[PDB]
Amino acid sequence: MKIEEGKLVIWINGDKGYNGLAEVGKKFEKDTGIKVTVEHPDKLEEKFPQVAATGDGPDIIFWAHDRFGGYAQSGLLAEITPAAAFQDKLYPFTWDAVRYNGKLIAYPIAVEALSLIYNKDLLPNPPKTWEEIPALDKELKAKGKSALMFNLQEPYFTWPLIAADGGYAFKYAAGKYDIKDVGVDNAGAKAGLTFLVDLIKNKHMNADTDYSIAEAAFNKGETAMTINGPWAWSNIDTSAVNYGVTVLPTFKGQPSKPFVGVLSAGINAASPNKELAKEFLENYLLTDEGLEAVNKDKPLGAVALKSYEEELAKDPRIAATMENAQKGEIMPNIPQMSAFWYAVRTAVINAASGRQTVDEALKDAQTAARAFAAAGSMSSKGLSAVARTAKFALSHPLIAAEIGYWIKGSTNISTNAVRFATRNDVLSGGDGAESNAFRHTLWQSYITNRHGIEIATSIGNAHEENPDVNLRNRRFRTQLDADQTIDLLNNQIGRSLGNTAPIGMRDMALRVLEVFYRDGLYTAKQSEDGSWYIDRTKITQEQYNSLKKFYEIANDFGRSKEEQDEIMKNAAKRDEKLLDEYEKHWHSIR
Repeated sequence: MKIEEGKLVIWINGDKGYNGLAEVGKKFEKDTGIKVTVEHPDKLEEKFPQVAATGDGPDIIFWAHDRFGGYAQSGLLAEITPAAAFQDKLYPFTWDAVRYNGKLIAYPIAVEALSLIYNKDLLPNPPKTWEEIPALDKELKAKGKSALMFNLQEPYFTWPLIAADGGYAFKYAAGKYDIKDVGVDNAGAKAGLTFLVDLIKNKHMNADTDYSIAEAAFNKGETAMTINGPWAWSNIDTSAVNYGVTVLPTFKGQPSKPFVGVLSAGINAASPNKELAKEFLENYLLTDEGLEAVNKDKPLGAVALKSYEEELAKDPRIAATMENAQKGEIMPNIPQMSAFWYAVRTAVINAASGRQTVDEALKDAQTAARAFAAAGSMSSKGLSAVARTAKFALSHPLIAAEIGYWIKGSTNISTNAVRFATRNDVLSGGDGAESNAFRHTLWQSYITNRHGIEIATSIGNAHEENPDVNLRNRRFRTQLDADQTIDLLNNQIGRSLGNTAPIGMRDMALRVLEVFYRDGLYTAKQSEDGSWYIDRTKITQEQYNSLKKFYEIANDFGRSKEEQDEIMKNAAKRDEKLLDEYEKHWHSIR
């Protein structure tokens, strides 16, 4: 029998006290006669999905709730229908962690959350608000002791501050998660990350702090506060640093919202012992006696059962973990969280380091997070042009600042190329024309010349919706289809021209003009029947001499001396008019 009827097989991980479970299973055999065998295979997170689909799994699983959402999406978990009396015996917020499609899919067993850990360096009135942390810093800075230190590289530790004023991963309602509503780049999230970066700017915290660096500083007494979970209590314990666990600080009067991970017990949909499994979990495991047996083998932290939680809350550390969990955000059980972790991790690092602004980092994060949420893949294939451009900014923040977008009067690479191509309207205007060809070729040429071929092909292909279009075809039904291949081909000739020793925009603009005159650049043309064909088009010698003369009198911005001197003197007027106004306050010679 793929799953033997008349006995229960339980799969739990090896770090959660698998021997206490079997003792509860012993009492089950004593009173019922149904054998309970507890096994702890490795790769249990990945073993069950394969065996369940073919129907060869275990009867019961113990694992975190975040993975169970994908299981039910594969139809591998049976619906849990508890009675009202038993359902009220467990904390209501724990049931919301095991709900998919509005239907209960598992039993909550335990709860885990991030919490604040302090030292006698500040034991008294530990900070209750995030806003007073910078003030206490100096106080200890004097004693030459840091104030707060927690890991900043991983978003799991930085999310509680970001989410407080309004921030989430995916919206939750009626037991369902909406993959199209993400909480990055909202007003509260921007405020939360801005406070984090402002602490770094004011040198209350260093952005390169690791998990190990934060752990070492607190264990050695060098920092008064750290943010971490119950897994690190053992290493701190050993260290005589006198540590207590309390509430996470409040931001803007609203509590921090750490991600909450609830240990859950599910039932295989292929198990013929569903009713026997429910009796074991409801009447034996999720009791004060049964949970104590598991608690003794491994501490199990805070517990969903209110009766045992109130007993376990006598330890202030466990009570604080439950309190932060109740104030926190249940980590979504949908598999689309893979998008959230990738986008948020890079955005937070870029903003904290200063390589990217908070608003731009979160905007690119939300753009990328929603994109990967669809297509269910961390792969970029088939994504939109906007998504890949945002992904490019997260991966290469500083370079994306230099490769800007068209802004009137800006001196970035993207706008300077437009100034070269649109000089005196010499080049033909419009999509699929001479001006567009010169822009793309010069734009790719300079990026290649200063950053490399692979950085240029990434940004060039990102701006195109389908960068893998067969370039052999030259006939297109729509001009938009034609212009896509025109840009792809003209990007290639630009990268070849740019793989040289570094030069300026002006001298690189001369190269594109030379090739445009003698070799030509791709341009769209409409034949009869409405179809569009593309071929390399040479430029008239006038156009060539007109632009070359102006290019030879210009800087690397695309402007002549007169055009630059107008702006420089205009800015001098603005700069010096303010100076004269300031000279009113302190009476000067002028």
